[PDB]
Amino acid sequence: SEACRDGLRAVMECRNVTHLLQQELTEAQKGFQDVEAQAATCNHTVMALMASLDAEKAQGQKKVEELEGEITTLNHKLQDASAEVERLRRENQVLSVRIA
Amino acid sequence: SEACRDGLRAVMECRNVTHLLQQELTEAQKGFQDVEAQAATCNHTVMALMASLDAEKAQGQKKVEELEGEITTLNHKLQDASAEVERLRRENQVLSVRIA
Amino acid sequence: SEACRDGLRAVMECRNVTHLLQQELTEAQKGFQDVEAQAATCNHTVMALMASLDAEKAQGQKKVEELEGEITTLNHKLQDASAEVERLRRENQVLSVRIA
Amino acid sequence: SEACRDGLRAVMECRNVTHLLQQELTEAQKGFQDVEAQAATCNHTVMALMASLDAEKAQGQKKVEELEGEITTLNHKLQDASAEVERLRRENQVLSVRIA
Repeated sequence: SEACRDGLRAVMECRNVTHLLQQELTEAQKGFQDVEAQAATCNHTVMALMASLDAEKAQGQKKVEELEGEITTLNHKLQDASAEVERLRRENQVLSVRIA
Repeated sequence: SEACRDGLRAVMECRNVTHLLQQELTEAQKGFQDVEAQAATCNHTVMALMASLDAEKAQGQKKVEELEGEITTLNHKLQDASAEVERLRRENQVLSVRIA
Repeated sequence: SEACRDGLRAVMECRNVTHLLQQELTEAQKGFQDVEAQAATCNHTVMALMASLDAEKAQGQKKVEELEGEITTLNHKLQDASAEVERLRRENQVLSVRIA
Repeated sequence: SEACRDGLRAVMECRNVTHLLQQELTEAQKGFQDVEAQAATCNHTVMALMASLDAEKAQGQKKVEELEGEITTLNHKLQDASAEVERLRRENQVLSVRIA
């Protein structure tokens, strides 16, 4: 009767509606996937940063070591120079007296 | 990230959309029910009509029987009258001859 | 992460599940259709029954008419016979007296 | 009829089924949320690491500045000592000749 058309359309509509539910589910699926993509990038960026850090510290440490080597080399050469001056000053004193 | 809000909304929508499904499904259920009401009516109207038919036929048959009883009663009373005439015509003939 | 797989499945399921919704909606649709068909039958059976009724009544009415006709015909023929007897009885009486 | 019970159950089912859809949609929602949380952590860990990097580089750069400064200071003091030796050796030579 007239009831049947109504029942029918109701069904038609549940039918139309679930199509929408399916489109939307597909969007939700994309969401999870893009989320996974972004996770992976960030995740890997973190690892890249930790790596630069460890590198930077290794370089820092090494350069400081390198410069510290030079410093003690120079300190040592300074002390030798400074000794030679002390020696010469004395000798020099002695000689000037010897003249007087 | 920005993906999450998208994934979220899509879920929000599948959620909103099924509500609509559920509304529609309730309509569909009403449909089947009202369809059932009309079924019952018609169904019962049929039985009512079959009953009238059987009643009408029973009445018809009985009244015809009733009228047929009267007919054979009359047919019998007719034959009797018709015999009495026959008897009387004869007797009557005899008597008129007896006079002549 | 492990969340993503879970999110995913859930979507997979909503996806699987709506398929079932759709099968079921198709069953529903068949329901209303098989039902419209049943309405039509019942509907038409009703009309057929109303027609038999009207026929039956017409026949009943006509046959009763036909028979009441016969009854008054017979009643009329009875009265005639019944008069003829009355006539003959009288004539007969007269004649028998005439002899005595 | 028998069709109505079938139409009915199919509706019943779509009804039962969507409930499941709704539960699963909630799981999907939880997924995106457990995920958004993770995004934010990672996201913020990234920033923390970029900061340590910029700090480590600043420190590195400063410490190296601090040190190479010392080296050229020493190099300068060395040259001065080394000049004083040169001066004294000469003066000293002159004096020893002056005696002879």
